[PDB]
Amino acid sequence: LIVYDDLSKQAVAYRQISLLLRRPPGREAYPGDVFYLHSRLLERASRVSEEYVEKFTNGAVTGKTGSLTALPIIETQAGDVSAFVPTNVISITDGQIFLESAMFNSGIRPAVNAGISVSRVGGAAQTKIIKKLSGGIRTALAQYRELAAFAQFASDLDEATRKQLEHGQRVT
Amino acid sequence: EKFRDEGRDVLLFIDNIYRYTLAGTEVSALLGRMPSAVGYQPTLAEEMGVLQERITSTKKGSITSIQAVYVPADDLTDPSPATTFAHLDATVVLSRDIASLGIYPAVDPLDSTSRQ
Amino acid sequence: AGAKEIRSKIASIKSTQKITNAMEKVAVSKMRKAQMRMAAGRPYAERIRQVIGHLANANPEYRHPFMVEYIVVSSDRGLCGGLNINLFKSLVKDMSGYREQGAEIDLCVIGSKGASFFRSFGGNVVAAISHLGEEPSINDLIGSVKVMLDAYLEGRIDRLFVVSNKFVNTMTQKPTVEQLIPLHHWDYLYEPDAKSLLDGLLVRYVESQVYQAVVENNACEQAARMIAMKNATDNAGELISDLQLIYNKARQAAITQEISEIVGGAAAV
Amino acid sequence: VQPNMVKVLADTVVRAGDLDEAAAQEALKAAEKALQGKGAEFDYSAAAARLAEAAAQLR
Amino acid sequence: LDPLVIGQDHYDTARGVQYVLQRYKELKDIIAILGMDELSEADKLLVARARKIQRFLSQPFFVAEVFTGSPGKYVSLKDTIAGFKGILNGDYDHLPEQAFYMVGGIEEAVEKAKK
Amino acid sequence: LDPLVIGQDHYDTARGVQYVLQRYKELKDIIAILGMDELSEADKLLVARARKIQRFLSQPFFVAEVFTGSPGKYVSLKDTIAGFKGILNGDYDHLPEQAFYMVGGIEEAVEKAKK
Repeated sequence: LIVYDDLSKQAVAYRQISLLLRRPPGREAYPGDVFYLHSRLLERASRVSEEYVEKFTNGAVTGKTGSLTALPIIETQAGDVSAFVPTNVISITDGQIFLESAMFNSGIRPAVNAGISVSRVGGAAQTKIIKKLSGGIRTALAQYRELAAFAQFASDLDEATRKQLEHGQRVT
Repeated sequence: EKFRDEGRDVLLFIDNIYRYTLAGTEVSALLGRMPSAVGYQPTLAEEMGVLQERITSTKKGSITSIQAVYVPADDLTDPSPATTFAHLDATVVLSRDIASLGIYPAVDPLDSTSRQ
Repeated sequence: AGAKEIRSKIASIKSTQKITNAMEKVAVSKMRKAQMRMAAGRPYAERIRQVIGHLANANPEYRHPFMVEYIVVSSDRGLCGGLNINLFKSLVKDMSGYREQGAEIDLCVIGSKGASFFRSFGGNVVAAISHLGEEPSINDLIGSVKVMLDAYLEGRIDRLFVVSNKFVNTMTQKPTVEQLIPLHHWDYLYEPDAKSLLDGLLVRYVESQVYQAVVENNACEQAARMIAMKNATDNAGELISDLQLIYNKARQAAITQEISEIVGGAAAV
Repeated sequence: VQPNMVKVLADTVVRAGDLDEAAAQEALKAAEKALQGKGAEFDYSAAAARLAEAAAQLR
Repeated sequence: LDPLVIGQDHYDTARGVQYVLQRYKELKDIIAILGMDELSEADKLLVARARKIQRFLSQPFFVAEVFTGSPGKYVSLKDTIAGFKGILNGDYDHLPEQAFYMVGGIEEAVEKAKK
Repeated sequence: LDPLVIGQDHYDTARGVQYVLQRYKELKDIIAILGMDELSEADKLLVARARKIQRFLSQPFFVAEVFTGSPGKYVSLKDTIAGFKGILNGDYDHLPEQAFYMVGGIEEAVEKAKK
């Protein structure tokens, strides 16, 4: 497992070298190969087959698959995900965990926005127990998202809509 | 184009037409050319036209293309989506809501459109 | 003029749109509470009408002054989709008609927006009440109703009516005027004298009709509030859509200007 | 009362000459405080037309 | 546009028109979402006068006759000040809003309201 | 700002203040278009505490006497914690909003309400 605490600072260091070498600038003054910088790095994080390990180790290791999982970190400016470096890395990765300032200030400490966060691998990367219990959790959090306003006026709600809301507030 | 010349009707699938535009922007910046509006390459419309004009129906056969489209910042007026929409003949929209009802394929009969 | 100021306006209008969408369902919920209260009060009024019919028919020896030849209902709060305006528009037609006849008019007012209307045109209000809950109690109406009944007994009023909205359907509130004061083989064992019973029952009947008019107007108010908050939610959506188009223009222009300054500075160095 | 039906038409509050008269005096008192003097009455029609036009644009 | 150049009567009429139009511009977003009926009794009267002032500023030109057909109008400074001063004072609160559109002098708004 | 570095009482008071002010930021735009009366009984009370907390953050400094006119106040960590916990728990709901503006510790706010 590898953590790159700031890929945005690596991009800033590569931009500095490129401008000092007098290479032609593009959007936000980054060089024409800033996408290739992060893509060449992030495509190494992978899972390799048993045949690859058997070929690499000259038969010393057999029947086992190796892997490298990556958790790159990027810092946005005022929630702007459309900036050049954030846009490149969002398109290279398998999924995104979005943290929000409004949720973090509302006491929701691990500030994960479940509505936009995605994992394209999905249940293939989950144990049987978690996969089975996770489906109900997602429905509740979606319901609460569609019924949050009715929390300051719960008195006037159907029992069933009132019910969905109370399960949502507890799961959250 | 070789299969078309055998007298066939062919399907050309392009994984993402936005990445073709971005690769052109990257190459244009590496060659030092002066950038255009919103930072795209000055050759944006010509590079799209050179690719899209080969996909046609001819006297021998035809090439039909299905291209996945990405919209930057959800802005349909951005130069990349705007240059691409001038070549498209149909728009197929896939809906997460329709897939939730158990219907497959998840096409949205109201948002999807065709010039035909 | 500035992408960030536009982004702040969009978030502000979006926050407002979320509550007007919730307030529509709250108005529908309160509309159903008012509709059940309208039905619960009908048995009492129809039965009082059935008794007065015999105790007068069967007893032609005595005629109450109310059996031989305006109270205005309005809301106390905002978000009414033309409810009060359509009622005042309909009332002015009849008040104007009484002046073509040359007659004097006495007025009674229920609710704060009705008091504000007559106060802005100098209307000669004789009795008033305001700040009633969304679920009113008949004991509060006794006062305003008695002043109007006394003016009839004193010969100051020839006819009395209740001005209020009627619930045609969940999408249609009708402004109306209803006359209040001027309305088979066996007889009852009257314990008290028949005059005392008829005099008391006619008063209970008129108060019950005013209470039913007030409760039906509250059902019409929640239905009007539903439409007003639905319209507010839709109007905010058009403003958000226009601001998003202006925002995208500012987003594209900022990128084009920054690139022009970077290319211009690197051509000089 | 009827041989096949018994109806009790109850009252929510205890009516009485003092309570019955007090509510009338409070309703009269409210109307005295509310109205100060007469005003223009011909303006009703113009004000109603102004609000009838303005109320249409909103929907 | 100075009291020492044009006199106090013209200057105050012009300042009065600008104050009414500025206050109407501040209410545009509230009127767009909730409509005119939610405004105060003071704001409702000001918005009605702002709409009349905005329409009375219009004028059919002798070079624009080809575009519409209407004859052109020349309005003196005296007639201009008198019309806007009357609308600000409330002397025309009873006339309909469309009577001020394309009419030259203020007296023609009174004749247009007869239709 | 970690319970393992300072303590749970300080941390809970800080997060409590932040929670109240964060919720008020979305209600500020609601009150400005639809009015205060349309909020819930819990929201109306919370908004009043948020406006009071927002004022109790203020303090006249000794180096700012030339700008403020009033004298300077030094407040301690325990005094700061106790004052904010009092407003969060409702011990000062009866005091007017203007009593917390520019007053050092919590005692002086109780005294300013009497002037």
